[PDB]
Amino acid sequence: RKPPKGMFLSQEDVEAVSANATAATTVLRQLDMELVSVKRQIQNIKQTNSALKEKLDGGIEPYRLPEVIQKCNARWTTEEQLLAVQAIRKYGRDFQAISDVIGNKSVVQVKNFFVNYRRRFNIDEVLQEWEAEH
Amino acid sequence: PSGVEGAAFQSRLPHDRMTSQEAACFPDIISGPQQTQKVFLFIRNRTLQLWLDNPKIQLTFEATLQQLEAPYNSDTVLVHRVHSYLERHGLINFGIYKRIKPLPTKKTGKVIIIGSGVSGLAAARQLQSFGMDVTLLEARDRVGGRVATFRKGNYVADLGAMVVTGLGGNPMAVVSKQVNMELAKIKQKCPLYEANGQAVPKEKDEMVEQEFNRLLEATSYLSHQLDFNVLNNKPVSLGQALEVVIQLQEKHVKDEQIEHWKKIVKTQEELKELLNKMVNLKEKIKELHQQYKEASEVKPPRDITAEFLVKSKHRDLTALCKEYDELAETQGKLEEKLQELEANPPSDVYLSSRDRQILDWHFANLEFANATPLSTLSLKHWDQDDDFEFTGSHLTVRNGYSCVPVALAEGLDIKLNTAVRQVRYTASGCEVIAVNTRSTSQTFIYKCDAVLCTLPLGVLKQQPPAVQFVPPLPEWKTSAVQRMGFGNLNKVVLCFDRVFWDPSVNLFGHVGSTTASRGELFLFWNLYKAPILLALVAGEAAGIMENISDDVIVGRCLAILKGIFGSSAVPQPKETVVSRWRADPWARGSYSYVAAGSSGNDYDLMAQPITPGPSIPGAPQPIPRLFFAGEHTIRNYPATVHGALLSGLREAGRIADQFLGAMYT
Ligand SMILES: Cc1cc2c(cc1C)N1[C@H](O)C[C@H](c3ccccc3)[C@]13C(=O)NC(=O)N=C3N2C[C@H](O)[C@H](O)[C@H](O)COP(=O)(O)OP(=O)(O)OC[C@H]1O[C@@H](n2cnc3c(N)ncnc32)[C@H](O)[C@@H]1O
Repeated sequence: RKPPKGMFLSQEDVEAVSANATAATTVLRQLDMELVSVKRQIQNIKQTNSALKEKLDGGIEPYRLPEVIQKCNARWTTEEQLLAVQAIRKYGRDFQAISDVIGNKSVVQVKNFFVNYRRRFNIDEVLQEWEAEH
Repeated sequence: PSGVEGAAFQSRLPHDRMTSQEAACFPDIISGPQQTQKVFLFIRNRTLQLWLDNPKIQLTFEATLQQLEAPYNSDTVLVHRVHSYLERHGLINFGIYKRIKPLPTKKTGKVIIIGSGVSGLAAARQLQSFGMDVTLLEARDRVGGRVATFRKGNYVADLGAMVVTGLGGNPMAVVSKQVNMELAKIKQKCPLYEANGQAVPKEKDEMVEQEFNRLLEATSYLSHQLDFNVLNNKPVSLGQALEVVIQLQEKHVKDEQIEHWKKIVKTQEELKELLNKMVNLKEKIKELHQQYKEASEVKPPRDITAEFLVKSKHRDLTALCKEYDELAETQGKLEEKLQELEANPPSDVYLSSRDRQILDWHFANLEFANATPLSTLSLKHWDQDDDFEFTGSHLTVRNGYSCVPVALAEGLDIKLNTAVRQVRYTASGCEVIAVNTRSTSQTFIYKCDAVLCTLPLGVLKQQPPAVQFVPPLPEWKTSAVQRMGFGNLNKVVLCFDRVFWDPSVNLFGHVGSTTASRGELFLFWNLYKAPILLALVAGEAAGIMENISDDVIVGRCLAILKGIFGSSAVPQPKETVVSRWRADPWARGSYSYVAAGSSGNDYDLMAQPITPGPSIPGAPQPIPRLFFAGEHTIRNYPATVHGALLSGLREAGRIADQFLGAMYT
């Protein structure tokens, strides 16, 4: 009830090949043509990808900046608070971004700032301002 | 199988069960208690064993009862009934053996047998043994018909039958003990040589053969499971099925090549999208770097808005740099994924030009066995007789197969050079009109009670007919004759003075250039004592080569051999013989095959006797008068010598039963 292991036979394929005296040749020819159609399509995209790879020569090395690793301070200086306010205005709720902008404040210290200086720094207004422009 | 069970197996009978034939003669036993059936089976099996252990002497009823132990030897009538049944059906006391009870001088009934081939000879010996007057009419100047052996000096080579197929269950095993048959095993090692003359390496030989078997197995699936047996109102042939399977395999090779590319283009397009993303990201990174630089130019001290920038741009540039690295990481994965696919293509072709040529040899070999092009074979029934094959290795008659018929002809009334022209059968008897083949004007009339026709199917197929039947044969008989296939195959005997071939090799093949000529001298046999090489012509080539002269045929044979063993190693043959079975008026082909549109039932129809109408209107239903034997009349063993032999035994029993009565029933 099974063809030999590796052999391929199906009711659909048998009917399609024995439909007429030239169906067998027609089926094989249409598959042969479809192979050339895909082979030339490969070299076409291979040429397209090769050109795009040249536009990436050098990578992003001349645009790489060194990492300014500084000690994480617990106290907030006037300047640091002002950096936060503008970060909240530009990033919204992305605590990670805000923290990276300041440099010396952890992700938790940022969240604490949101609650501690909520009223005084009109964070409610700043947050809705960000929503109006994303 | 051993003991009494071996005897049943050697007689093609089940040891633990009664056959339909036995049921008909012993209805009282098969319908009765199980115990009685076992008593019958034992007596039957033992009697067979006694005859088989010593087939050179007649096994009489008295001798059988004498060698039986209690309680089986108590019922003397049951033993007699079993013994007579076996004798009448030729299961015991057949062939050539020493007669203990000399043939009674007074004969009963007259029988004319047409043809003195194996089927005709077997039946004649039996009919004579039963006490009937038997005369054989043979057209040729010799006996054996399709068992023809070329003999000149020490050169011996068969032009007709040559192979005995296994001894387990074969009636030829008994014959080989009665006749001086020099049987030799056939070494199955067959090296192949391409058109150029160079051998085919083991790797290719095994790969193609495995594929050949896989292709045949596939056609079976296509027949039994997919029911692809009729196409355009025509029965499907083995060739058509094979063609379809090959084409579908070529199709798969191509549905896999396409798939493998299509996987490349999909990944290739994934690279396109990723590269476009990377290029545009590199642009934004270039832009932000310039903005950061301009912002950094604003020297400290500076207001917090200027300080927000720079730091804000630093963060944005760092974030976008991470994105590029992750995208470049994906580029490396896709790039190598494409290198893997490009290094792992599927198969380019199903079978190369070289592969197809070697495959064509295997098809030619199959065309040889069936003595017909594969496009004529019935897909559904070409292998209907496979379940009845004998166990054991195939052998060859080293002293020529003709020893069998010549031996079976001893003591028989055979009229050679007598070509039957007309067969007349009526309610009161039969008359056969025959002529002298040397001088056609001389006419002979033979009157008889019954006629056993063993004419080859090819002769029966003749149009206009060579042998006229009066009255004409019924439509059911003629339609079978027309449906049944009668193939052809020829042999070229090459006699040399020295051995230039491999002596340890029994046979080697020649791979033809095209599919059309695949069966043209594709196989060479080395089985005889004297330095003889036998070439085979099969398939579509068989019929065509018959119109080609001997000289040209021998030339091609030498050309092939020269290309294999060396141009100087092959000397001009001292003797050459070429068979032409199709042109032969007394054969009109080699043997029957299951043609498309036919079935195993046609063989049964060929075996059915003909009963003439009454001479006087209102007279009782007459006796069957015309009987048929021959290879084409035995469904389970056609196209063989054993089959012919067995068909003769069948008719002899049927005729005797009809004209001498059956006391055992
Ligand atoms: C021609 C031929 C035949 C074979 C073979 C090769 C050739 C070239 N070989 C091949 O090598 C392969 C084939 C084979 C091999 C392995 C397994 C199965 C088969 C083989 C073979 O070796 N082994 C075998 O068992 N049978 C073969 N055979 C087939 C057997 O030889 C036959 O099946 C068997 O011998 C036929 O016996 P038969 O009694 O049924 O038919 P004939 O022997 O033709 O008898 C008819 C007689 O009527 C006569 N006749 C014709 N018209 C007449 C007329 N008008 N009046 C009077 N007589 C007439 C004919 O002259 C002839 O004597």
